[PDB]
Amino acid sequence: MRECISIHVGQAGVQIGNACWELYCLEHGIQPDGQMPSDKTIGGGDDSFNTFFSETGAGKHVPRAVFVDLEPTVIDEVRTGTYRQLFHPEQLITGKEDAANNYARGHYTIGKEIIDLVLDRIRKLADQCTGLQGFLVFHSFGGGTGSGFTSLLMERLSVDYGKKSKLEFSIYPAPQVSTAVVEPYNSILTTHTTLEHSDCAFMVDNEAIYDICRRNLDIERPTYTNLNRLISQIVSSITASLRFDGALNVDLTEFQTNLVPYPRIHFPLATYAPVISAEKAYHEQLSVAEITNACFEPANQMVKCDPRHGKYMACCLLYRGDVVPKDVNAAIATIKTKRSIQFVDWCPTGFKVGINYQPPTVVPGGDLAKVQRAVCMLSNTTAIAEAWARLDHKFDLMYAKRAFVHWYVGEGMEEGEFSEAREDMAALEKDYEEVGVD
Amino acid sequence: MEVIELNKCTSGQSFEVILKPPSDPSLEEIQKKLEAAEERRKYQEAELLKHLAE
Amino acid sequence: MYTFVVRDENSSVYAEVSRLLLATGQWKRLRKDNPRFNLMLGERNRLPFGRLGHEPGLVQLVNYYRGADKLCRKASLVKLIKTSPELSESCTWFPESYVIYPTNLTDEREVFLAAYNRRREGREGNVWIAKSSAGAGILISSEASELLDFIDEQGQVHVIQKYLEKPLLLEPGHRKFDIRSWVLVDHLYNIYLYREGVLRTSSEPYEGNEMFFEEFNQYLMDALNTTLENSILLQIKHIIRSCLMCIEPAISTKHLHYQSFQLFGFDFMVDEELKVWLIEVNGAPACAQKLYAELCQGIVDVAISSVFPLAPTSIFIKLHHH
Amino acid sequence: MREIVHIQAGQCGNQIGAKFWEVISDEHGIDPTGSYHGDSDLQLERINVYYNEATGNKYVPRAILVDLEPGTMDSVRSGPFGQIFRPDNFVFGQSGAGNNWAKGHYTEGAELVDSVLDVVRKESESCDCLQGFQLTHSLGGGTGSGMGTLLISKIREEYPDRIMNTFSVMPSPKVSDTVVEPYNATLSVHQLVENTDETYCIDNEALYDICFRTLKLTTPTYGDLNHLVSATMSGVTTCLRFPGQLNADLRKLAVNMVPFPRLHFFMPGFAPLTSQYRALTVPELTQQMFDSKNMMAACDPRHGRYLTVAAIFRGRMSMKEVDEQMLNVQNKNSSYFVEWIPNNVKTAVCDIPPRGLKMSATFIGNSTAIQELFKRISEQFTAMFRRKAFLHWYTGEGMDEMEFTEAESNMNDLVSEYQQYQD
Ligand SMILES: Nc1nc2c(ncn2[C@@H]2O[C@H](COP(=O)(O)OP(=O)(O)OP(=O)(O)O)[C@@H](O)[C@H]2O)c(=O)[nH]1
Ligand SMILES: Nc1ncnc2c1ncn2[C@@H]1O[C@H](COP(=O)(O)OP(=O)(O)CP(=O)(O)O)[C@@H](O)[C@H]1O
Ligand SMILES: Nc1nc2c(ncn2[C@@H]2O[C@H](COP(=O)(O)OP(=O)(O)O)[C@@H](O)[C@H]2O)c(=O)[nH]1
Ligand SMILES: c1csc(CNCc2ccncc2)c1
Ligand SMILES: [Ca+2]
Ligand SMILES: [Ca+2]
Ligand SMILES: [Ca+2]
Ligand SMILES: [Mg+2]
Ligand SMILES: [Mg+2]
Ligand SMILES: [Mg+2]
Repeated sequence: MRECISIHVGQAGVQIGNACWELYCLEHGIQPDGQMPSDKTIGGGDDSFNTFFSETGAGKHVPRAVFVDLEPTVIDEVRTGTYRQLFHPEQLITGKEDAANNYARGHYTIGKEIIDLVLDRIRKLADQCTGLQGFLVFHSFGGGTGSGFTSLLMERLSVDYGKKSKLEFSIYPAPQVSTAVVEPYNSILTTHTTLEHSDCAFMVDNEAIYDICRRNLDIERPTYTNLNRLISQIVSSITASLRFDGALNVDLTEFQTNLVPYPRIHFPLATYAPVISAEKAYHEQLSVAEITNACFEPANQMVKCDPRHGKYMACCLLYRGDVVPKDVNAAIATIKTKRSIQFVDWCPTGFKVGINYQPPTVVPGGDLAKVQRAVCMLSNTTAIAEAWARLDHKFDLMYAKRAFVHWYVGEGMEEGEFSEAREDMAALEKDYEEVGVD
Repeated sequence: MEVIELNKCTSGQSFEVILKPPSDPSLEEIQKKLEAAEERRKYQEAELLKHLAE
Repeated sequence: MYTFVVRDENSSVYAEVSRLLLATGQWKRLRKDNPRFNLMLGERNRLPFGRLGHEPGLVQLVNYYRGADKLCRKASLVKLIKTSPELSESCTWFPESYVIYPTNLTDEREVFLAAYNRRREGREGNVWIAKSSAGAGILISSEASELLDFIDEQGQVHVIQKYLEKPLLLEPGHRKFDIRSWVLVDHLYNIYLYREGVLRTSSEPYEGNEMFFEEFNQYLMDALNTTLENSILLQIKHIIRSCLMCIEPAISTKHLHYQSFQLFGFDFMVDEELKVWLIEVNGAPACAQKLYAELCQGIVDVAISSVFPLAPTSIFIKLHHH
Repeated sequence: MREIVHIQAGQCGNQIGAKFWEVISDEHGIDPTGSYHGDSDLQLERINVYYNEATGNKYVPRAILVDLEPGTMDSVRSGPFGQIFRPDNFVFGQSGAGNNWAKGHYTEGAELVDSVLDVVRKESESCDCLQGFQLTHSLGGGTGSGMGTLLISKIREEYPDRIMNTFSVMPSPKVSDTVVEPYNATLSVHQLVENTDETYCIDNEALYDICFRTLKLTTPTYGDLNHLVSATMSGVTTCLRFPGQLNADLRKLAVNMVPFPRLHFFMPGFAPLTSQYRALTVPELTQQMFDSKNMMAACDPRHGRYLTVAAIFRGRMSMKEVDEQMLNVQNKNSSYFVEWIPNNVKTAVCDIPPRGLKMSATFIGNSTAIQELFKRISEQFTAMFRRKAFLHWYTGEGMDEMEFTEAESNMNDLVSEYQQYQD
């Protein structure tokens, strides 16, 4: 058994982390007091769930997680919330004042003064692992903390744990659920200095989560709670192989081996289905083929883009619920003769499939309906480069006038880091076009 | 349409289907970055206090 | 009050649509770089589809189908017809074509030659024509050596297809001609065919070298005792449906964050057996001087107002399909 | 625990500050004696931002009252909520400033400034994490204009990294006290352009017109003008005083509203402005909140372009309908928003409405049209300064004409800076 330490940086990281561990507990039968009746090995054991939960002598299952925020108001909800008893105080870290959506402020000014403290707390969790796999880092692109302190953490994590894998769950900025304006700057700044330190990153565009909530769940104006529970389902599907018995994506290394052939192109597209409104009178349960077909509708992708006009490099199918291999292949064959699935000539045209028999777990009183089977497709598409283009364009509009630039320089950042970071995104965008277009 | 590596257990199973075959900065260098930025903040703030003292 | 941006100042067509939209007192033209738009009259090359449909609270429309180049690129069309089961390699209305890359660069050089030898030995007419997309550069020759050598002297992809040796000639004059038909596909992927077409007849033995359907139809009645609908128009409507329905799954914007529509210029040949042949598809077609008014209005009506309504006897022929 | 220290200086400053605390004290359920008597826990969630807590569950504003003469502050200490202010936070002299910027900044004010900073220092020492400061004052007088800007300069020396916000009342010949107002305003604007992070420009001319033409008040008074400033001040600080899906502090607002450090002068707006029981629909709130008649800077937004816009909505209303109206105003006047700052119009909702209103809308705009306000001032300034008229009142306090020329140049530069970003 090899452990995984989750790291939640900034408001989005913390609140999304809060929604994942709520789901993890429901999925493994861990009560809010840390107790787990089914676990017959008290105080220890190397089961599949132990990769994410340690065990004390009293029988409490403590998450292998660290929450970090430069301001204490979001993490204070965890400290007094429903699951306050799951974490000991050392796991929740909060500074005094935030980065004010300023990358430079979170990376340099404030980060320098708290970085060693975070490494120390993480070293404490590491000292409880016999074979640490790697880290899962949840953060937003737009926040000053989520962008600025995360890229610093990733640098130091490569120093202290060079042989460990690092995966990201990154929230891509969307205007409909954000009052900020400099998020393009922070997104590009943080992607530049984090790129060489991330083995696999799952971008979730808030624009995509917002529309899925209005379209499928019929939420006129989705809140963060709505978006987080939905995002946590996708996260649960991706990390399920690490927490349950299985054979596909059994360790963090496999995510890179299966999903990322070229290091810089480590941003797989995520698709989840079905998302059914719970307030519905009662939905007709979709089939393996139907949900496998939905994985090629742009309308339920975590990032809005058109894979029909890109090239696939890999493809993972993660199923949860009543699903048998016979029904999957029958649906895969059907989708190949109807969809526009253009693979790269230097990659096999296949699909690594994984099935877990435990159906998706829905938080009681939530918005998601209990469904008998669901699937999350991880596909490495050049089409996800559209998201870099959009973002790069917003960056270019403001940088041509140097708008807001003085805020970053004022925190000790040189203006040249802007253009250095932008030229890196230009190259990244070129790498996607060399791999997909003819 | 081929199926390879089928693994079955009590909680599920995983396999693979193929349709068509194919055709860092050191700890030291990070300290310089942070301290370099901190010094530029110190120079700008000193110029402000100089401006104010005048 | 809807808004639009003009990113192709050289489009004679949408320059009129741009001229009509402003005349309705309900459309506002913004700078070409303003993203808060409803309608985009986009550029012909490198239209940034990736930035469409991401402005909150804005329904956005564009006059180009991302992926239609598959149909409007010479080499792409040949590949699309040969490799698509909906069209198959035995497609009876497309001249025998081959994709030939210049030797200074898959390639069908050997395949093209094998058929050529078959026609030479069989006493059959063996006249071909080579062309590419980087032309205003064409060469017609009955010897294969001249065709391949003409492509190597260039540096872009070329295609060789059988030159129609028995083209239907109009009389008097004994002159060739081709048929232009404009087709509009809306956001719902309804295939509308403009009721008006034009013939570009050669003023040389095989007004403005243009003959419209009314005159062309009357000639077919007097000369051949038939009609343009029966002898030619049915086949054109069949070819347009086939091409557009084929690529529909690849370019449809039905479930997309933005909507597309596009105007196409299909170009056809007619032989002496009154069989219709497909020559090429133009993705950025111009219009006949005398037809800009009606067609440009129809574009606004069915393509733009259908999505952004304002405060007949349609000019189009709806080619219904599934 | 993100506290703000409030400072009010001079006659105008203290009369508008007093009304501000009266309004928000009502919204937070605090009575004139400092005791809470509200019904919603929302009233106490962020209450510490503007109030310190004393023994017996008393709430005392974190406010410092400054003036070079005792008159105005005696009215405050005897006003409605006069008993609520901390006795030690009344700092005042006896000389007065005679509507003279030089007296407030260099002579009379210099003698009193250190004891103001002693109280500021005391209030800052009791803050868990000080956000920054806000100053209410006028620019046309002597204390709020001259000493107020001296206070900002000496606070920056001691709290350089904190946020300094001001509500600054711009002079207008329409509502004028002395002819030297353009002199005092120009000297102050020079200070503000360099030593404030956010300045809410409140033009007395706009406030007068609203009272005369929209409110249908025959003879407006300073009290009537101050009703509008109270309402505006309560609106802009809503996202700071009440909980919501915002988490907005002063530094985050500055980072997203100020794209260039010198261009930090804002146009506030408010709606409704009725002359009164009828319900105001969201479309009505949104259309009014953007109309010039509802803006307090006397600058036609159709004369310039918006750099950033932040609209606050208060009350129980359709947040879907809110997004539909704001996105409608932008996409129906996109020629008045710079297109090189993507998504430069943000909206925030709040459940608690102002007392006696089912719902309202506060408007905060960083528009290049504010340049017309600095043009008016510059024009009136130069008309007198070209003839050295009334200059002896200032040279007699030690000032040189050189200092007037510099303040003038900086403001004209400021105006030129707005003009280039308007193209
Ligand atoms: N999906 C999702 N997105 C969030 C959530 N919270 C914030 N965001 C997004 O994150 C961006 C704002 O960055 P934050 O994560 O709040 O900033 P931060 O990490 O706390 O750093 P600071 O600037 O210091 O506050 C916006 O684009 C929001 O849409 C959340 O709970 N769920
Ligand atoms: N295989 C073939 N057989 C007979 N004629 C042919 C032919 N290929 C091309 N032509 C002639 O060439 C003309 C079409 O040329 P082509 O379309 O390749 O050039 P082009 O694309 O620059 C003109 P446009 O795109 O506007 O129709 C037709 O008028 C037709 O008569
Ligand atoms: N809106 C408003 N403006 C005022 C008020 N009192 C004075 N003013 C304006 O402020 C300027 C006079 O400055 P004042 O505050 O009296 O000078 P100070 O006491 O020395 O700071 C003139 O432009 C007045 O019109 C007030 O109560 N409300
Ligand atoms: C945020 C980061 S730098 C900054 C500048 N603040 C200037 C100031 C002026 C007057 N008094 C105190 C401070 C704000
Ligand atoms: Ca155990
Ligand atoms: Ca590494
Ligand atoms: Ca004295
Ligand atoms: Mg935060
Ligand atoms: Mg052509
Ligand atoms: Mg006075």
